[PDB]
Amino acid sequence: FVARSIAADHKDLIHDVSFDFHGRRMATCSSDQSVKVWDKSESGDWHCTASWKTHSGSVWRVTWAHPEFGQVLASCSFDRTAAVWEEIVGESNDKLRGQSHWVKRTTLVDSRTSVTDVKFAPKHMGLMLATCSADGIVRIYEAPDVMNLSQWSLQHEISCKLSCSCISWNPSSSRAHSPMIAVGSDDSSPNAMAKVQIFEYNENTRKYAKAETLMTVTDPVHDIAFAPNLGRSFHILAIATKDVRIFTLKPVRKELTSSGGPTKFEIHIVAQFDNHNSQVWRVSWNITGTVLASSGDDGCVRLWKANYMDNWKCTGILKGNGS
Amino acid sequence: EELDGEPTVTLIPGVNSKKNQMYFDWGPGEMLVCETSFNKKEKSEMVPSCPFIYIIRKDVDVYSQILRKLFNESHGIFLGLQRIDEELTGKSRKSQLVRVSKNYRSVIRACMEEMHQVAIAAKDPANGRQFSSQVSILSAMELIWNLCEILFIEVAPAGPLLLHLLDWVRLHVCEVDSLSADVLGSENPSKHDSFWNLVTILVLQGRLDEARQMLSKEADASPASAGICRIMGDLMRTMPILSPGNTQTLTELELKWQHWHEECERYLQDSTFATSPHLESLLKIMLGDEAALLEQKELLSNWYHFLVTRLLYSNPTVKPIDLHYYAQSSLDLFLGGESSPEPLDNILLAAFEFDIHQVIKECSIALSNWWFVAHLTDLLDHCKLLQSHNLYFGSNMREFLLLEYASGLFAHPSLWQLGVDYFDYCPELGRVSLELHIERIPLNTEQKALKVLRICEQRQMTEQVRSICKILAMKAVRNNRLGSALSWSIRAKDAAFATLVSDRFLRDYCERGCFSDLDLIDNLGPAMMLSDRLTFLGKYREFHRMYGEKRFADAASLLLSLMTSRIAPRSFWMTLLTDALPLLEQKQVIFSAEQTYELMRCLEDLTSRRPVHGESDTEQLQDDDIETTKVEMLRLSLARNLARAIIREGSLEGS
Amino acid sequence: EEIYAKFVSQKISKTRWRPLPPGSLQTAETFATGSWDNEENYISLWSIGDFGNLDSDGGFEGDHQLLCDIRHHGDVMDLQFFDQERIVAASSTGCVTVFLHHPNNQTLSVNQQWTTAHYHTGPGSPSYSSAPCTGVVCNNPEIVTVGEDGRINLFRADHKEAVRTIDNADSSTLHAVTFLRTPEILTVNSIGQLKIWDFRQQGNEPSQILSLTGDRVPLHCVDRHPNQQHVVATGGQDGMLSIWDVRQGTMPVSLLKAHEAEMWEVHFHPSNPEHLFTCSEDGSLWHWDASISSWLSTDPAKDRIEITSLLPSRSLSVNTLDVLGPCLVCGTDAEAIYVTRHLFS
Amino acid sequence: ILQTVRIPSQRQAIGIEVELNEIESRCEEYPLTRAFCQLISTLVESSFPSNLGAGLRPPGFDPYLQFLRDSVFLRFRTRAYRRAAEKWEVAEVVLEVFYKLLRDYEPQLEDFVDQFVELQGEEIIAYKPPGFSLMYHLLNESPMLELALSLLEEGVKQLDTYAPFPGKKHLEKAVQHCLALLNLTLQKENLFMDLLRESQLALIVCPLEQLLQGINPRTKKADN
Repeated sequence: FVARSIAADHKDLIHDVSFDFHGRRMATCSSDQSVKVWDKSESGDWHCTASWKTHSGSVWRVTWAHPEFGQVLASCSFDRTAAVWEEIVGESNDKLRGQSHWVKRTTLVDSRTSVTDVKFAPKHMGLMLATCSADGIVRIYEAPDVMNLSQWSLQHEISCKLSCSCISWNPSSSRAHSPMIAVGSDDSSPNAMAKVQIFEYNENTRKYAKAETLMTVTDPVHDIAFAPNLGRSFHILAIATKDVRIFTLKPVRKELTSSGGPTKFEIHIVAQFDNHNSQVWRVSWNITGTVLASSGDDGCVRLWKANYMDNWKCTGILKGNGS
Repeated sequence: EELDGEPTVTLIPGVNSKKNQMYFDWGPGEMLVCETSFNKKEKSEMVPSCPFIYIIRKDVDVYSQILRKLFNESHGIFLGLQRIDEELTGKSRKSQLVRVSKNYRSVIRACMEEMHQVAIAAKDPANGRQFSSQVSILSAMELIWNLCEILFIEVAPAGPLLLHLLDWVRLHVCEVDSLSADVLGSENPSKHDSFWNLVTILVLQGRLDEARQMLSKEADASPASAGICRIMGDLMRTMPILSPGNTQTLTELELKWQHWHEECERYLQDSTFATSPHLESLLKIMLGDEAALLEQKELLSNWYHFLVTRLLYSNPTVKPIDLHYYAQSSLDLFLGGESSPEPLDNILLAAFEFDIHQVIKECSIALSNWWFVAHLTDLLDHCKLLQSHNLYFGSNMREFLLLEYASGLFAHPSLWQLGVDYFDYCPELGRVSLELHIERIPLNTEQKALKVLRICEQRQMTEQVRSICKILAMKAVRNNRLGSALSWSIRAKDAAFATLVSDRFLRDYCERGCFSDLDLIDNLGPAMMLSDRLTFLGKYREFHRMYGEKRFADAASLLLSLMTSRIAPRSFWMTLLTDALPLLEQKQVIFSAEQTYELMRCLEDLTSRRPVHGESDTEQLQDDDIETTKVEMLRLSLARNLARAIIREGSLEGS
Repeated sequence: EEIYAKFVSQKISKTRWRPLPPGSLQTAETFATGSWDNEENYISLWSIGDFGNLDSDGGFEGDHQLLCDIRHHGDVMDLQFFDQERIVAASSTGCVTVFLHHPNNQTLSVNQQWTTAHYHTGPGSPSYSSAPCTGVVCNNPEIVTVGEDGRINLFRADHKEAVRTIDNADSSTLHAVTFLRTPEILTVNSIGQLKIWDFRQQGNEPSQILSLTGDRVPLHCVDRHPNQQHVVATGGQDGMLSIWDVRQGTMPVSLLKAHEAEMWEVHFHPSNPEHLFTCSEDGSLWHWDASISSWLSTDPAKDRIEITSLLPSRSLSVNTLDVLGPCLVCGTDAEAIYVTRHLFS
Repeated sequence: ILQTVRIPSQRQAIGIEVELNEIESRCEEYPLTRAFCQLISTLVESSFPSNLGAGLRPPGFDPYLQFLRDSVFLRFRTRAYRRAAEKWEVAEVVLEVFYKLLRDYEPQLEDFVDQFVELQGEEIIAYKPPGFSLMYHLLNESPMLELALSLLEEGVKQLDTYAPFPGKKHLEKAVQHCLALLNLTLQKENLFMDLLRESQLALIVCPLEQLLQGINPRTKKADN
């Protein structure tokens, strides 16, 4: 695979990286308390266009909104906060030298503990944002306007009753599955027999009901991702733990006698891969949900795909040489 | 089964995998990677390493500048193939699919020979080797395609199959014609050291009247051998080769070739050639002697030329359903059991076993680009031979390959347009694969975004049309280009966005005394009705389109309708009251008594909401000098119109 | 006769002929192109290959030979010659660049550049945002350009600054521009209007406006008849062709259907202007013959316009054309160019 | 008053070539162009100077013939007319000028020689005789021959009704001058075709005997 490279000049450990929706911009965040934005030229280069302090803690993620909401970023922190940022044309004030044209429009503060992950929602819901934290809660916020990004109503507190490490929204634009969010847990206790939990917005009760819990994931979880839906009658879910896992979640059709309750799933494991010989620290999907990537303590990003028989295998190993 | 080797290992420079963890994310053709190391100086004088970000593009070939010729020409040929009729009878259609195959071969050839001249023109031997490597890949593609064409598309019958396989070797083992030029260009062709090697190689390619003409230069130079060289050359004219214009049976060819063999071996028993061992070897070769043919291995550059030689001199009536055994047995004898076969040998063997699915599998492992396998599998569904069987995810094997290839064209800045057509012929998953890519095309210009919108509007991708139009409306709102912002929110048909752009124009008016556009508000037409606030923007310009341009009772009832609506901003209600002063104090009563009460009802729900709070600051006084003057002129003019209205209205209840 | 297609492994957004020497008897020998939608876009000079010859060793030298190139920044939105050695181009970056050919070297260079000719603004700081420059027209020594910023600029090939700027001549995109007379231009927009501007006037507001009746058809291209300053042709978002006499009200005189899509260029023939040519996002290229000037007849079912598709098939989009004497060239999204030396045989 | 000297910077013409196309072609009545054709119609019979336009342009007549051929005649059928007769009143006064210019011209060998003239320091060929220009435009499949032969068709196609119609007498004259032009070609054709054979000039021309057998684009017979 052909590589270009960039010196990132973060003054401590980088914790995350994320692309814009077009792959024309990227964001990165660090223990130096900064976020940086880097933009891809009409010559094939990349340049650092903003590099500013975001928070008081170590920054644990960075994420973009969909561009029908313009140019908006979110970041989560060890100081127990999350923050929302807008890119503005022409505001940048020499009266306050060395501030960014990426302005903080709000700070969310309601988590009792470090905010471990943050994700914007599937755009068909609205301008919505989820965060999770080590108080064992996921929190969901809504902006009632797309311009007044200072104002965000906290609509849901979702109780995992185990610490939260990561979150994934379900990427179903199809109006035949209700809104869904999956949650992973860093909990090292032997008492909690499952470390992944799944919630469904149920119109009949108007709150995120706990539909399922993965009783085969006994082991701590570091990252979690639903696969983008090529029309499938079933969902696919990747998990990062002591090994890589790929689950299927196929909705059980309700009989016309099971009203008011959430849905339920015919659930399988399609794959479980030890091959990192080490823990797994991210899981992210290609745009069509046909290829998974995952990293570990083996210094390899490993690529995974279905063959024509839906037998999932490793297909590539991207690894450093140290020269 | 599939993927039972090691998973393809990319090495990243500088990155120190030997303990260091990594983070990554996915873009349209590139994946990011970043390393978790930061070197906080244990006292050594060295520069501390910053962390590094890496941009890892998909490996697959689409950025090679010459191969863009191959991608556009094979899109023209692919669209020429997806426009063939299925009722075209199995003689017209088979001839037309053989043309489509030979069209695709012509593009591989016309990209390879361009790249060969570019490899010669390469002013650095590093770059010349990078082009020469891709020339060998295009050669391997046209070698495999020429075989797959003969076996699966033209489907050569017993007899003609050997003619097809001789020129299959000849069109690729071009070494012989170059060596022919060196030998023939010399002052004495029969005394170039390679002359006898070339005479043998022409016989190994079955080029027997060309071999006769080389043997004539020994006969012209050597009056001692010339008589025997002419017996050899005349045996090279009695060989029964099949002629396509000739009405014979295979058994006739067979029985004539059996006489020719019984006559060639006869000249070996009377020892006719034991005065020149080269001519004695040529007789054994022409008799199908598998030992003498293996003594010629340093004149047989590959095992499949050895196979075709062995068929020419040992089985001229070979059939497709015999052929596997000769292919394997020729690979066995050429490799000898101390060498393994290369990936090309595994593909060519599977083609001689006729396993199209093993051929497709090993081509998907030996060739870096889906381009080959996708176009070959598409053409073999046009022949109806395939895993047109459904896969576990609904789509078929032709579709599964086209989806990875179309996603590979969307991974490049230009080729995404071709990638749309390569998604439209994928019936189970093509549309949804397109709908996940199409919103992610970089919209640098409104003109580029029109091409993408047109593609979505043609295909009725209506929430993606809304998305792209709102991305364009938000490009325009962040740049304050209110005419593009309104026109794109009108194409999106989003009433909240149309209200939000109206809630720029109505402030932009108060921030100036005038709008930043007029023609855009006048030419709203039927699209004015996309919200209440856009209807108010259009109708307050329409009130301002009676003030230079028309009359008064039309304007007054419009002004009161604008005011009494939930749509007029209350920071402008003092203005809309001031705008009534030139209509109230007219000699003609223009507002009725009933309408004058609603104007006062609006002045009261403005004034009865001032707070009674005291004392700080001094500079505030000098618009309350003016506000009280506004309010008193309004009380006085509204009371004066009301009195004139009651007298005019109550007299029309009294005659 | 037949038309000589060439793949060039870049989408061609624009093509233009090199202007011939006044009083020469040459055909059009040389053309220039600009590209779009690459990782790297370019501007290139080409000769028409010579189909008249073979020499002893049988080589086909009849290719459209590349003379020289230069790399661009952004997409090449519009392109025009300025004299017999200089070229002007627009950009998606809002830049405008003048280039120079070097016949003694076979190279291109920059001659002058306006890196911030077009740009969007914001609330109170000169941190401007990139606005695509959409069209360029030359009147040597003078040059005019339009863009997404709704700006009109007047530039000069002896001056570094703007000679005049007009910000917000529309609240929408301006697409194309032409000279009616030396100080007097016409522009087209996202609304479906023709706006006329006189640089002699000390206000920034338009000297005259024309439109369609109410419903909005964006107008992507414009040309003005070589022997009639008052006759204008425009192309729509729908594939309509509109002929205007700018002195006779607010509407077109003649309205014709030309394509099943967005029409990207329209041109009158530079010596034969009762002939017209057009290209489009419907994948076709057409010639029109009409020999009052026939373009201004209000009944094309009495007076003739006889109409020919020059391409033998529909390709990916045809973005551009140019026509000089008997020669015609076009450029496409099929990463390809099409050329003829002869249009009248 | 007709602009013979068109300046390379000048984007609009001047004189009657504007007034015909911007004033008369807006009124649908054509008094100025008909009076200009009548002015040239006298000034051919009192003759024109051979040096007409010298030093300002190449000498000779063809810039006036370009206006009458390419701006008047080839556009007389694409204009609209308030006077349904004036479509024929315009045809009479232009075909009269062409008839006179072919009546009084007799071919000579120097018509087939390219005479050069110095013009402001450059060497430029003179405008050939207006009768040579008329012979060359009638001895080819020209738009002028289309308009002549499809005037002879249009003439019979009115007359075979035997009816009265507006401007009839001007159509009968416009047919008379059209016949007399083709007859003057046939009466001078052989001399024009042999002076071309002696001079060896690189032109092509076809006998009018044979062009009259060309496929009429209206009826799609040889019916001229």
